[PDB]
Amino acid sequence: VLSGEDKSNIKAAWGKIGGHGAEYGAEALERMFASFPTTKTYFPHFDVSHGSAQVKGHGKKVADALASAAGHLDDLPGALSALSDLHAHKLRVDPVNFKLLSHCLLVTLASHHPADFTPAVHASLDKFLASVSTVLTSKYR
Amino acid sequence: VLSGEDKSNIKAAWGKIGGHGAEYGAEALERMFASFPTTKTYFPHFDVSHGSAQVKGHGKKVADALASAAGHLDDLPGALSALSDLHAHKLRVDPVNFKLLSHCLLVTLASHHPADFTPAVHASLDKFLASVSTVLTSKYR
Amino acid sequence: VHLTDAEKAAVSCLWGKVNSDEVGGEALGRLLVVYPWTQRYFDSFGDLSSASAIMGNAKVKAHGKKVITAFNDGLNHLDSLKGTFASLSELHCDKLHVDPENFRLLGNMIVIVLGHHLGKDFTPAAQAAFQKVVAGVATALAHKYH
Amino acid sequence: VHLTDAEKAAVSCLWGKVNSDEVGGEALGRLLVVYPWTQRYFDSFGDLSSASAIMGNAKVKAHGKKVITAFNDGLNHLDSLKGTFASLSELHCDKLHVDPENFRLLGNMIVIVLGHHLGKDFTPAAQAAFQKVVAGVATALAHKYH
Ligand code: HEM
Ligand code: HEM
Ligand code: HEM
Ligand code: HEM
Repeated sequence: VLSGEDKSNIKAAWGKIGGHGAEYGAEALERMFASFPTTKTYFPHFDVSHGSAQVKGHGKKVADALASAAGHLDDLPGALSALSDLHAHKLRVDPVNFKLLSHCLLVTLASHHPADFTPAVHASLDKFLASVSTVLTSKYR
Repeated sequence: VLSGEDKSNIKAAWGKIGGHGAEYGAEALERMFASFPTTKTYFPHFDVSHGSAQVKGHGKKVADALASAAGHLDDLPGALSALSDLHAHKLRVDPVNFKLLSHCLLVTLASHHPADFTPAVHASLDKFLASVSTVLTSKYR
Repeated sequence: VHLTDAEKAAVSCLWGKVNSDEVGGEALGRLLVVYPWTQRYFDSFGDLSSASAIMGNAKVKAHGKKVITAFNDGLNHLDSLKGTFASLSELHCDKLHVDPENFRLLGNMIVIVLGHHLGKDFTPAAQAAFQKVVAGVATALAHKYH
Repeated sequence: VHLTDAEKAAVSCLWGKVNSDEVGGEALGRLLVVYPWTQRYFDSFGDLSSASAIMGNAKVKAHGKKVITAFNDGLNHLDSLKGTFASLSELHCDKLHVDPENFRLLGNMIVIVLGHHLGKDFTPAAQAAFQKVVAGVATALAHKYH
């Protein structure tokens, strides 16, 4: 869908996040590894332990890509088409991990920001993580 | 995200089928209901026995709908637009079920086109549905 | 499922530290707001118009308790994760026609509610404890299939 | 997961018709063709470029029989099934790093291929009769993932 409310909540809650998005992107990644130890396969160069500078470093990127993306809500392909190629062709990521990542990505915002994390936003968000996950999943099908 | 030589094969492979089109869907549905029983409950009114005017009845229009799709791939949302919300808010069909059907429709097509069911073709068809099933479910979220 | 003695340790204090009522209701109502197509098994709760009503619906709430109370049954039965749901894998597939993927989906919703309600106390580790916990029940709910 | 011979034997009977080999290298090549992100962990494997490449790859063809021999090892031990794919499960987790969903995705290739080989001899009552068994293999290689 991606209608009015979505944009409101999608943009309106990605601010409550402010400069925290990257520690959040860090926290989400780290969550994945504990709950899904397979997600660790795509990251064997990284030092995967809790406070790691790579995960932190990488969290900042997965913050930015999204923060940018959460902006250009009207063209979600093209802001993310820097990243389709990489995940889809150059990384041969498995489509299933975006389900995994975006879940972790949310749990974190729920935990760090309950008052905001209302079903409606929660709902506008998953509708949007899926949109990203969608585009990334684009380039091999 | 399909193409560019994918439409050729879709059409190409969808080429063999012709008048045999309607009948396929019909049996695929049976397969579903055999393979994935709970799918049945979307058809409480249908008689689900091996032979059915009722499943041959809806099936043909299943088969049409795709056959229509195979002729308008530059926008299939726009075509499948009728069936689009019909499945979303009227019928409330579970997304997990569409991949369920694809699989069964594909098991159908390969019983019937042993010499045309090739990996390039098979893939070009998994795609076909993927986009269709995807386009179809665009009115949930 | 395997949970290290350290792992059932955290399962226990957290689920203790946490009401346990609104989780189910807050968990449930989220499912049908997040994934609305799942309300098709609930048209006798009447008004599932919007997130508001959805959350504020005594039968959404009352079933929520119902789910967890039995979602708790498994927390106190971890290894024996089967027979609990002996019946109940039965309803949810045979008398109510549920899609077993949706057991995960509710599973994943409970996981998010446990971290809504705990905030900083939900470790990626503590989270990973419950993920097996969720998966176990979720898997144990969609087992009836012959 | 077991069945009245009525369908439980159709399998034992229907697998008898088919080569348990030209099917494996058939279903695995296809796995790699329809889901092409699957060629990761296939880099000791060589040219997979075009469906004709993949199809005509004597590694894929080679691995065909193995994945099948195992599949057979199930086919005999239809009950055991979790404690017999025990060895490959740790191997498909902690050294090949497979994601548990592609077992189902291979399974599906085995079924699509099984009626590619058999056309009409294969029918819903017999088709799904195999599904139960494919879907039981996917759930047997993915038990040790945790
Ligand atoms: C939707 C959420 C995701 C977004 C927005 C995203 C996007 C990105 C971005 C921005 C980068 C770094 C580019 C740079 O270094 O400048 C990256 C790299 C990478 N991503 Fe993702 N990605 C996502 C999910 C995933 C998932 C689920 C996986 C699988 C576990 C994954 C695997 C990787 C890998 C292996 C790299 C290369 C790491 C490196 O740069 O050394 N990503 N992705
Ligand atoms: C590409 C896949 C699909 C196609 C081409 C398709 C096609 C159609 C069409 C054309 C109609 C209404 C046409 C008429 O007036 O008779 C319809 C409705 C319906 N579809 Fe879908 N559909 C698809 C997916 C699914 C799936 C996955 C399910 C399983 C839940 C499903 C179940 C139904 C049901 C129960 C109806 C209403 C039944 C009835 O009219 O008696 N469909 N579909
Ligand atoms: C996986 C954890 C789940 C648990 C612990 C659980 C628990 C329950 C319980 C305790 C009941 C009441 C039946 C009784 O009184 O015995 C019930 C019924 C029901 N459940 Fe679930 N359930 C789960 C998953 C699901 C899922 C995934 C759905 C999907 C929509 C669902 C939908 C329903 C529906 C429609 C009823 C009928 C209740 C009514 O009369 O409105 N449940 N379940
Ligand atoms: C679904 C049924 C499957 C069965 C029965 C199976 C079985 C096997 C067997 C028997 C071996 C080698 C054992 C040996 O001869 O030492 C093996 C290795 C391997 N498996 Fe599978 N597997 C299955 C699915 C998959 C899937 C879906 C993938 C990934 C998409 C996969 C990836 C691999 C890889 C990359 C190897 C290479 C290691 C070697 O050279 O032995 N398997 N598997």
